[PDB]
Amino acid sequence: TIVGVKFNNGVVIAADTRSTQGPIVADKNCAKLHRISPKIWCAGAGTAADTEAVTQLIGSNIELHSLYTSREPRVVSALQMLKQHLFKYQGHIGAYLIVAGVDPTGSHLFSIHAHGSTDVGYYLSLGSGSLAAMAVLESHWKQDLTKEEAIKLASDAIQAGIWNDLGSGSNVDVCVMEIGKDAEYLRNYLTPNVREEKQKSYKFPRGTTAVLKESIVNICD
Amino acid sequence: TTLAFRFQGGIIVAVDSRATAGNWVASQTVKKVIEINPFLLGTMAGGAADCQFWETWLGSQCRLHELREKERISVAAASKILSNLVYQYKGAGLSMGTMICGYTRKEGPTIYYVDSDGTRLKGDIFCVGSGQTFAYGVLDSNYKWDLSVEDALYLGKRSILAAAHRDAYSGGSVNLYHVTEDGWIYHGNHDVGELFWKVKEEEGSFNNVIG
Amino acid sequence: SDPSSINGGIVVAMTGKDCVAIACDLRLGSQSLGVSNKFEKIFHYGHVFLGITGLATDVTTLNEMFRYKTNLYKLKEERAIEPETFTQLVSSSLYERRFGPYFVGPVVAGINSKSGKPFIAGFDLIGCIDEAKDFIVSGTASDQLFGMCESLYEPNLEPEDLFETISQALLNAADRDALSGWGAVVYIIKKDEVVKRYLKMRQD
Amino acid sequence: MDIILGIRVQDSVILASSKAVTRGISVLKDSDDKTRQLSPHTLMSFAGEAGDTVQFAEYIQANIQLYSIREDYELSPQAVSSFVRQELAKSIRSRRPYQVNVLIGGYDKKKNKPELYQIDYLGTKVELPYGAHGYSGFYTFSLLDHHYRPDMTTEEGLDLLKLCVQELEKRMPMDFKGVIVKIVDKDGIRQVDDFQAQ
Amino acid sequence: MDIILGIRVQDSVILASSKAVTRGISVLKDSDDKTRQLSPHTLMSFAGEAGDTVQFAEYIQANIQLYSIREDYELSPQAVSSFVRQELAKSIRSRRPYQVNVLIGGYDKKKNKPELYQIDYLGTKVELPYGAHGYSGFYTFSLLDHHYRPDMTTEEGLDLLKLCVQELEKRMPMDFKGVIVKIVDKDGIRQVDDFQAQ
Amino acid sequence: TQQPIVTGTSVISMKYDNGVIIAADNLGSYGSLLRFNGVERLIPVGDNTVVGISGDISDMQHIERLLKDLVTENAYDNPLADAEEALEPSYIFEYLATVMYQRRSKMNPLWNAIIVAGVQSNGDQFLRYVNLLGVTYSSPTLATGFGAHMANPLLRKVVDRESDIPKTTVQVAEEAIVNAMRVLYYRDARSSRNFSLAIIDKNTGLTFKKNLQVENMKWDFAKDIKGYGTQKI
Amino acid sequence: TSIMAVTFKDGVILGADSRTTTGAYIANRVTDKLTRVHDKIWCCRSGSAADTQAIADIVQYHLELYTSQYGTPSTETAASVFKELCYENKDNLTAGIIVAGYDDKNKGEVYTIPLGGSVHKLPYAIAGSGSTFIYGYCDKNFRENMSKEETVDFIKHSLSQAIKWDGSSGGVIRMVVLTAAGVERLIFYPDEYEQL
Amino acid sequence: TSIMAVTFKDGVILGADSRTTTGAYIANRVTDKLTRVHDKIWCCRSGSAADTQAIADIVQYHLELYTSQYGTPSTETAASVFKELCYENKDNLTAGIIVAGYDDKNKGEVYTIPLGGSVHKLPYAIAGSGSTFIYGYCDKNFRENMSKEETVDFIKHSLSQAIKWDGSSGGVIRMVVLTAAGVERLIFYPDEYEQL
Amino acid sequence: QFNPYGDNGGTILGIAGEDFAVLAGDTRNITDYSINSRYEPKVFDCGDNIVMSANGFAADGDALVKRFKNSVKWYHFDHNDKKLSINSAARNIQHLLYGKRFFPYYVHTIIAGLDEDGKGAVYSFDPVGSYEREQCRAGGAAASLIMPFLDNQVNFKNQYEPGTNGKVKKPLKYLSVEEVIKLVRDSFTSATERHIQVGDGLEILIVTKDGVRKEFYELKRD
Ligand SMILES: *C(=O)[C@H]1NC[C@@](C)(O)[C@](O)([C@H](CC2CCCCC2)NC(=O)[C@H](Cc2ccc(OC)cc2)NC(=O)[C@H](CCO)NC(=O)CN2CCOCC2)O[C@@H]1C
Ligand SMILES: *C(=O)[C@H]1NC[C@@](C)(O)[C@](O)([C@H](CC2CCCCC2)NC(=O)[C@H](Cc2ccc(OC)cc2)NC(=O)[C@H](CCO)NC(=O)CN2CCOCC2)O[C@@H]1C
Ligand SMILES: [Cl-]
Ligand SMILES: [Cl-]
Ligand SMILES: [Cl-]
Ligand SMILES: [Mg+2]
Ligand SMILES: [Mg+2]
Ligand SMILES: [Mg+2]
Ligand SMILES: [Mg+2]
Ligand SMILES: [Mg+2]
Repeated sequence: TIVGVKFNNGVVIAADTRSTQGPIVADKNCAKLHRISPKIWCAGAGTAADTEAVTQLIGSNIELHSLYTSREPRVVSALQMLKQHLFKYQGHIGAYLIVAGVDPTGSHLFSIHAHGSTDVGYYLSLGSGSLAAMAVLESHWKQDLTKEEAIKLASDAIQAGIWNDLGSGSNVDVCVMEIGKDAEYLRNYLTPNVREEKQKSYKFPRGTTAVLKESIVNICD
Repeated sequence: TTLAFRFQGGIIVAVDSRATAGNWVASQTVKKVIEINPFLLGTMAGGAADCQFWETWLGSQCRLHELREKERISVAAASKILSNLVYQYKGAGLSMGTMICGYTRKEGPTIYYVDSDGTRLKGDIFCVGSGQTFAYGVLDSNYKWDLSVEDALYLGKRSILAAAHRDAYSGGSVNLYHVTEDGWIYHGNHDVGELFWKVKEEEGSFNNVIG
Repeated sequence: SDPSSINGGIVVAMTGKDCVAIACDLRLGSQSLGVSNKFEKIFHYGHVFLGITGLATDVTTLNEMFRYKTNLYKLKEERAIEPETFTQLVSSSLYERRFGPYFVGPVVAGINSKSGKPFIAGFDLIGCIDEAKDFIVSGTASDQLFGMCESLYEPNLEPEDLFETISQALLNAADRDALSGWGAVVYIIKKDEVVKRYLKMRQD
Repeated sequence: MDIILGIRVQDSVILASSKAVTRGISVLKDSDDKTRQLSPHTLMSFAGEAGDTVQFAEYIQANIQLYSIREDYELSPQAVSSFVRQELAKSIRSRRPYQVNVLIGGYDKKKNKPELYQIDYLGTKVELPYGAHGYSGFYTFSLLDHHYRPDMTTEEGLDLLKLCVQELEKRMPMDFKGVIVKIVDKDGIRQVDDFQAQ
Repeated sequence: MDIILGIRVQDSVILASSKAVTRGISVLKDSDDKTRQLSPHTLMSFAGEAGDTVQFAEYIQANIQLYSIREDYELSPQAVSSFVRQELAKSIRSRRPYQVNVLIGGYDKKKNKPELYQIDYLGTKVELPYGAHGYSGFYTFSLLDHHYRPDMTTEEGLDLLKLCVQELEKRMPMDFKGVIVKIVDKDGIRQVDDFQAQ
Repeated sequence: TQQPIVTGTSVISMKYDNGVIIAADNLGSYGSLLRFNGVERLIPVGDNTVVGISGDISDMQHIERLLKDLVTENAYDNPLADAEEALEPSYIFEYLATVMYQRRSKMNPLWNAIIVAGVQSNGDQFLRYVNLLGVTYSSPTLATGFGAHMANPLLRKVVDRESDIPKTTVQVAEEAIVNAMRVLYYRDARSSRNFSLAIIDKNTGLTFKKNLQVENMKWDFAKDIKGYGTQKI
Repeated sequence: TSIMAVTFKDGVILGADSRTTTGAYIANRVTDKLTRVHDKIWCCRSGSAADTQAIADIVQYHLELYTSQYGTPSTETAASVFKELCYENKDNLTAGIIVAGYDDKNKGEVYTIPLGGSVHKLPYAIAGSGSTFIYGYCDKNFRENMSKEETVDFIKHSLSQAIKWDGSSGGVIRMVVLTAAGVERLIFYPDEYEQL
Repeated sequence: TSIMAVTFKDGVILGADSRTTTGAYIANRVTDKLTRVHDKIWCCRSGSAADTQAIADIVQYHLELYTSQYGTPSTETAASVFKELCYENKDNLTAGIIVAGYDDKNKGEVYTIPLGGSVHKLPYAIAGSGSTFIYGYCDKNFRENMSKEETVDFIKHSLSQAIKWDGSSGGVIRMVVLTAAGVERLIFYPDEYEQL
Repeated sequence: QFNPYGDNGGTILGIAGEDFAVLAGDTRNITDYSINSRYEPKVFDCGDNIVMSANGFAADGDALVKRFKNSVKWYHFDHNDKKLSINSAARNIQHLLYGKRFFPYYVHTIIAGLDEDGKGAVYSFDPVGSYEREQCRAGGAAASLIMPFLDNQVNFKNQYEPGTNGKVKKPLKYLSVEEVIKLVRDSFTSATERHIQVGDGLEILIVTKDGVRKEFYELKRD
């Protein structure tokens, strides 16, 4: 569950921290918020390997382009490079991204689909928890939000996903990108799913396991 | 894995105790032998529900015969009741391979292979289930008519152990049965976990394992 | 049909107090037929340990590939590769074969020689990194291992205690999977020494 | 399918391979040698798809014989098996893979020890005391799990094969027209011409 | 599949039927009698689907034995074969047909002549000097097209079967574990217990 | 086996301190075509039960006829048909639940998702769901099709668990339902602006509201959106 | 989707709804389907959003490179580039595009490119899933050489009907007016066009 | 097929085209799609000709037997019988039927029964393949309590547009006027309706 | 084409004590990625000191439980109010399930109670009626996660006496009701973490000679 919300002086993206293999939770706290450039951040849904690979590739090419032109990276550049790559592979790279950031031309918020279609909005959501999040955004969003209001709305939208979507769960990651200042990445901004203390310790009495053969392994060459 | 073989000292019946749901191990403690009457045994392989239901049902039809004819049902007749029922359901998707092993004064020791295809065969040696080929390998290379009740019991136990090892869809424990003129005698449950190491040491076999 | 279910096998890795553990079963089968009871799924390149489950030909191929790449790394860098760096090499190596992948479930375990920090990681067949502080699981009995690890595990276990925990997690998970077991080996990894132990388990 | 058995004893590797070649409902030949000598102390038996089976064997034989002349040296059984595995591991992801399963029996003159390698068409290699390909394994592995010892003489090893062949002749559906048996030891490769009734 | 041969000579019909019952990769039995006596001078051999094969044979046997007691008279081989054909011709258009092929060998005590009928699962009957079902025919008919005479003795007829079995043992892929041979003549039905090496 | 033709979208509902609210739009969709606009999908049964139906409208009209018969048949030889032996929400639900499961079990389903909202004779709030599979469940908030994805998340912010029901008023509960209907009109392509809303209170009884419209819609921000990325005008 | 372009006395007007759907979910309710490929050459996109965007982006590139070399391209030239991409890649594209531009000599022109990749020059053109419902209305109500006020009304009435019947259509009615005067952006909100 | 029924001040008017097609071949260019089930209860048939004929024949039987026993059936009663056949046999029928009748108490009434077998009572109803093109036109031009002359014009203009765009529609425009006065048959030839 | 079956997720757990038995199950009902209910009871008191849970397809689960509850009612009517023994209930359910062998109830069903000797009993069933009496069993979505844990912590599998060189196995003992409830709550907190279809609430039914008691515990709601 990933969302992006524009406020009057920048843009904020938020995401949950659940990685799934089918019905099994693989990672209870994986970071879905990726850095394309210092002030351009990306939230990824769909094929996990694809969202990570495509973000690192365009991030690498954006850096090289930034050094070449001696200019700050632009969001429209990251957008154009992602859409042209995803389109070339006819959706076989299953990456669904909300790309947001600030650059010389101001603050920007876009969504990119696997087939290479782009949308522009003041509020967006993607993933299995898209509809749970979008319901909250369509209820509470107004024009001219403050930084604290936008973080609250974005955070509330991810919580909607965590509770009401089985695909989403655990914690809320947030990244704030304000026109004036450095982008602040808030890893585990909320942790509302802490595991209660176990009823028992399952520490085994030493010698419980039957061993056949023992040997020291050689690490040094 | 189930086998039943005929020798000088009667019939040996040995089975594993594993239930599977694909690659999932459902149970390690399961019964694949139905004691129909004191001189009639039924082994179970294939669909769990199919085997349990129709062999429990066979037990009912066998009791009904002795109430009617004031006599114990013959192995041939008992096997053919299950055979004819299974054949009624042919093509429906019933999955069961079974051995009907018993002793009557008429027939002597008798084994009947019956499967869900409708095949009914009399014979001295049978191995049924996913691990039948493994059980056959050990059994065929050591079988004589003139084995001691002690030795025949072992070869049966050992033949299931072999299959329990190699076949992924067999194991848990070995359930042994001996069939004389006095009826079936249960010769205990042998957990493959402990039996493997006991046999390996005492016999010197399973030289493909580390330990 | 499913290349991840032909041969069978499992790998599990756990972190303790200034130590890591990685364990695996020894079974190599062809569907129902068990073939080898000596097929180890854990390899090491210096102090970095890699466990690989899935299609056996790809397990062997990737072992030979990562030995090849780590040998060249060591000659150029003039130092042993670190777990964090090796994790990235495995990830980029697997995603290179995105549209024709190796049918594997790799698991990296080791201690960063400089920071002394215990490190484990897991991957999908196309190389998505799963970096967990507690434990990683892989193979045909991954559901089972997830259940055992989630219950048995507690943080900051001493090497001698962590051994008992990972051993019981593996053994009990393996005995609920048809395609796993046939013997097991556990690696207890510390900064200075590494102990390798073969477990006595069920041979069915 | 075709029967491919291999057994490693004290001082030798014994390979037993079926003599039958069948297309449709006809047995075209009953004296087929399903093996190629790769080097004087390494032998490879093979079974699988009709054309691929021999084409692959002769291709491997050609490469090992070339290496032997270039280096004036015999590759270790381990080294030969590693080369073969990689060729199959390439093949499996090619346009049309070689559908061939092989046993490699070799005497390592350096270690003075017999070695048996089992490799399937995917490139799945493993070293075994005894090996089989196809449906043979389903009956022979439990037999050998029972009767096998590592200190057995070549004579004891042949008796143990005779026992495996008898079981396959009893319980296998198809007539594989007996086996050709070959011993690989320190003195190289010889064929047991008297296995029709040993 | 299973081997079902029938041969009609001067004064007898000889039926040769394979002893092998195979399911999957295993041979479950090597002494199966694939024939039922319908009447003292009529014998029916059968092969096909696992369950249908015996169920059909015993069903026909039951009906002929019932007729024999009701009329206190033995139906002619011709009459029995006509009954069997009609049962199969009904079966083929039923919900689940009997997939069974039969040979009917009978001595007609009225005409004092042996008679061999070949009927497939469709209900295709034909009277022949010699007959086979499944893949057996592909080798035995041409062999029998060359070596058969109508004036042959029962002894000459057994020698001609021995020649058919030898050919099937040479060129057929599956091990059918030999044949059970039964002679139908004026004195009824007897089994040749010594065909393992005649 | 069948396929739905003319279809109704989401039915949303929740329970508050004294009763239950249920709502559904007045649309009959023919695939992508918004064909019929005068369609009532809230069926009142007596004065203590409202049955909200989504899915195939032909099957809905059948269920509507079954309910009018249930009322008629209950009145037969029943002098307490308007008192102690009147139809209960739980009676009406279990009947529909029985039919739905029988039809799925004959491989000829009624292509519907149904919510039976009402108040029992003892004043207890009744709210339970049943669909073409015969699957049944109760929750403080229930919604069919699209409502399950967007309405439930919003309605669960007002009543997350059972203990929250006595704390929720009719004003708060209705306001939440009316808001959820607007959110569905924004994002559901098979939805309508015109909807019906029914309140069954254990004091004020049954209040059936017709010809309601989604109001207070935010569209003004649309003028500022131009192109799909790089366009500036 | 409901899209149309109408030639009138002073030039041409492009109109579109603002609804993008993935199944029955409205993924974007404020989509801009009116895309610029040159100062006074715009196009209406319908079909695969990915395909129509990829095409429009390539056309804008081609006309920018055309302008650099040979000056302002004709509306016909723009339509020819759209055609060439659509026709030659017909197997891998699901795109229906209306091209509309204002030339000082040719006044207002409308070209429509359906799925096949054929080109059709028309006084006015309608396209998208919602167009099926307004063939009747548009044929009966369209006159040549209408005023700006009249043409805006014709498109506003036409698209309101398309939106009313088509579930795949809705949101706001965006328009883009192309005359000698320049480029004018118009928007009409549901609370207005619904009650026509 | 293009079919519609319109209620007006004096009663109801049924209208239909006359084209039956098997693929692209016009099997019958003078089809009568306006079918009598009672003196002043008529239906418009759309979908499978075989299915709609079989249904109409059965309904006419049911209403003739109804009349024999209980006198003149209501337009609603006729629609209920059509519904019952269509709904209960939905798996084996491809029939879309508009039922229109004149009652002396209820005046003119229109019921439409789409594929599913649902019933919808409307002031006017449109159906058949050609109806998709005139949803826009019909919604904008329909007023309640029109005159006979006005209603004939509305149907004539509506069906002419449906015929113009739909290939599956064409031939003559048949109408059937249902008032207290009686039953009037109207026909309009291409040479008239095409040039509207 | 219409699909008669669905999956409502959830997980159930049965453990047999020396003189008691527990049947526990999560109270979450789901469809695909949506939550239907956070509290929808799944484990039922069927009378005669028998608790039953048919987990999988909720419709087929409710149908089976309903038919068995009815089966108990008619056992009383037809056999002079005789108590239905747990073994007799098990065999009765086999016939209920196998009755629909060719259109099965898509459920894994567990019953818990006391045998005729007063000892705790757990019977588990496959969808078509196959059943075995067991010491413990987990069924449903997270069965594959919990069963290995039970094998280890209830039956002490792969556990040995320290320093006996893995020769002497751990004494096989009976757990107390307090010790069993601990294992159940740890099994479900663990299952909730790693399975998306498990959570919201845990409801445990305990059967002793005194009757059926119910305990409820909150689970994670993500
Ligand atoms: C909010 O809506 C979150 N909902 C969860 C989910 C799954 O939709 C996801 O998109 C999440 C994205 C993150 C996860 C953590 C790493 C960064 C990306 N995606 C997954 O967890 C993803 C689900 C998924 C799997 C497979 C397919 O198509 C086959 C689609 C979605 N998981 C994976 O891809 C796993 C690795 C995760 O550990 N890998 C596979 O399933 C391997 N298959 C890949 C395709 O080739 C066949 C094998 O987060 C959203 C935002
Ligand atoms: C020796 O060769 C053993 N090999 C192991 C095994 C498992 O294959 C089996 O046949 C064993 C037989 C006993 C019978 C007596 C009760 C215990 C089991 N079979 C199974 O355990 C059986 C496997 C199986 C499943 C399905 C089919 O046909 C589709 C054939 C065999 N397992 C089951 O029946 C499981 C029970 C665990 O839940 N149930 C299902 O798979 C559920 N489906 C059954 C089919 O209908 C749909 C529902 O023992 C031999 C002797
Ligand atoms: Cl479109
Ligand atoms: Cl017609
Ligand atoms: Cl039509
Ligand atoms: Mg096993
Ligand atoms: Mg196992
Ligand atoms: Mg291999
Ligand atoms: Mg026309
Ligand atoms: Mg969640």
